[PDB]
Amino acid sequence: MGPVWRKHYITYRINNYTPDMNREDVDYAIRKAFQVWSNVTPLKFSKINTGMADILVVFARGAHGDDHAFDGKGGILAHAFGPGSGIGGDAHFDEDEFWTTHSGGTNLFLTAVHEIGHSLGLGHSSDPKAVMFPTYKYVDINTFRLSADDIRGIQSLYG
Ligand SMILES: CC(C)ON(CC(=O)NO)S(=O)(=O)c1ccc(-c2ccccc2)cc1
Ligand SMILES: [Ca+2]
Ligand SMILES: [Ca+2]
Ligand SMILES: [Ca+2]
Ligand SMILES: [Zn+2]
Ligand SMILES: [Zn+2]
Repeated sequence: MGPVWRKHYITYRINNYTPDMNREDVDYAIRKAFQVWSNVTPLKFSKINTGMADILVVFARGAHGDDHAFDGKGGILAHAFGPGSGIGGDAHFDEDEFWTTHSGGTNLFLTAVHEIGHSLGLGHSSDPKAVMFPTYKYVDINTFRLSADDIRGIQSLYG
């Protein structure tokens, strides 16, 4: 195994908000993305408005304080660090993308599900049906499901 959180109670905080979307829509996309993983694990996620949080959610562009600069519009969409202190767990979204609640631009909810998978310790899948397969493609949000591979992976880490 790579690194895993050593507690099942995990906190998150949204550092800043993309101007591409309404604030309320960012909050909702992120909450629902955490819920996807909560639904198949003993993990419980709790939002912090101010102070220390395990998973910091950040929107930033270009070089933004870690060794992994974003690349402007297109290409890399986002990245996340595996479980750990400090930057460990943190999920970064490239502001040079256009984040949306729908099929236009790049869907924030779906991308966050993939990134939070990384924040929890998952690597990439070779199952094209898995959210951890490293190709972004819009599927509608109401019918989105984790694949059996995603579930096998996350349950192998927690529970
Ligand atoms: C390795 C590389 C091809 O993938 N990316 C870097 C990465 O792994 N960050 O997590 S990505 O940013 O392009 C990328 C690609 C796909 C997705 C993705 C996959 C499924 C659903 C939503 C987004 C997110 C980022
Ligand atoms: Ca980019
Ligand atoms: Ca962190
Ligand atoms: Ca943007
Ligand atoms: Zn980063
Ligand atoms: Zn990835």
